[PDB]
Amino acid sequence: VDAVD
Amino acid sequence: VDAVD
Amino acid sequence: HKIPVEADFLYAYSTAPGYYSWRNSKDGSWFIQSLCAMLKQYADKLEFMHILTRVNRKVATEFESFSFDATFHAKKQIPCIVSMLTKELYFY
Amino acid sequence: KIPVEADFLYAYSTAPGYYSWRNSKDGSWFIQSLCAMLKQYADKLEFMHILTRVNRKVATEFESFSFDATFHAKKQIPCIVSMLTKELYFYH
Amino acid sequence: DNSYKMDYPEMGLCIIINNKNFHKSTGMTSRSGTDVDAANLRETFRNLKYEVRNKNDLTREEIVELMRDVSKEDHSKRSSFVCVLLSHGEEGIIFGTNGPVDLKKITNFFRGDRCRSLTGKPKLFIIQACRGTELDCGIET
Amino acid sequence: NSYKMDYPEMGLCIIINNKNFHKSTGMTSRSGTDVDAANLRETFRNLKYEVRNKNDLTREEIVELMRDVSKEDHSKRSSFVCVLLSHGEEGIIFGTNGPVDLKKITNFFRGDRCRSLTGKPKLFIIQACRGTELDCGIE
Repeated sequence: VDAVD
Repeated sequence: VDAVD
Repeated sequence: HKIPVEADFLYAYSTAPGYYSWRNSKDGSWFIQSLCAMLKQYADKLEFMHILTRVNRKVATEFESFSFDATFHAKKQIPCIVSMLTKELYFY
Repeated sequence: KIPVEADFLYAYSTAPGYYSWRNSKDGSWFIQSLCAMLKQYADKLEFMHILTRVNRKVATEFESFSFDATFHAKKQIPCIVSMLTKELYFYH
Repeated sequence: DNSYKMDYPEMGLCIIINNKNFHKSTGMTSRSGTDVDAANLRETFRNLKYEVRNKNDLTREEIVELMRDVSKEDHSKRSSFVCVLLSHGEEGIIFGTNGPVDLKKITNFFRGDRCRSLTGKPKLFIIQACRGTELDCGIET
Repeated sequence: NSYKMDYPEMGLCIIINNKNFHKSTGMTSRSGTDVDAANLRETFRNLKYEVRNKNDLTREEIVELMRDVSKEDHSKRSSFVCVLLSHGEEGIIFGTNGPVDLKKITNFFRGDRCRSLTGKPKLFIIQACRGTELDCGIE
């Protein structure tokens, strides 16, 4: 659900 | 007198 | 009567220097979610730097990463306001 | 939890990559301006707005004077970097 | 003068660069959620009376050419300029779909001496991108 | 919403004033900086900070000082201020005898490493170059 950029 | 740091 | 060529820029970074920035696959990035919310609520009333400070507080306090990978779980984020502005900015 | 990088503010005298200027008699442009704006506005303005006045004062009231043409007539803009989460007032 | 003049005929442009899908040769993941951001930004700046332009999946070349072109427009009747970058990144760097580009190369087009119709006007860059690979573990308080 | 600044003390204001550099540095004396430090001392005194001026510190003495300050009890202080006056490069301040990463200084005060300043404003004021570019300005 949460991802890094 | 103006000088850089 | 000159001004610096670098004056009157503002860089609203989603995260501190050196760090990852976080994005939710359904709701979007924490930073943009928060920025749009605070502009919607406050652009008729607050100066832009104070709006961005409210964005900082919202991102810092209302978001925490959820990840199946323990390495990426329970992480936090602070945005980073970089102002070379020379005046206050009101959107009205 | 809050981010461990939250609630910092870095008031840099100059933009990333640039020289910062100092007068041998009056002190650095940035500190002169910072102390003058704090004296004038600490009982009146939020800290980020004080620093915005510092930006304008450095940007508009200073220009280098040098016998070396390479360093003559140069300008400076300070760089406010805020990871603060709240407004900062030096008054009650 | 303590506040920027915001009563020009137009508030200005709001350029939104939304990079979601990256060339597999870069190794970069698809940025699920960014379309939601891009639409949120369009609506937000629309209600602020900005002329919004959304561009999607631009190469590093197309980013530089867009920025160059926009900086050479006549902004005389505009109060300000906004650019939003949604992509992967590193410190100092934003990614086009096919590789990196220095942020300073983008912002340099709008320098006070290089975009005269924006001299003295606020130039706002909003950057949703990583700046490295550090993680903030937070502190309980 | 605004920071709580009615703790019993406004807090410390550390002023590191580096004027004279070891010849190994090849770095000139910073004339005018004594005027800066005296101006800052008076300014923050009027804001009710406890000011501590230190002069001509090596990179080791800066790190030491910051470490010691960071381990003090800031429970009754509203904020922390550190002013650095020296030569610099991007990300770097110079002690008298060589450079120091600014991140190494500020890390002592991270919210997890200085618990009595968690949630309180930590202000770093930096008068130092950040590179060697010059801004020629625009009319």
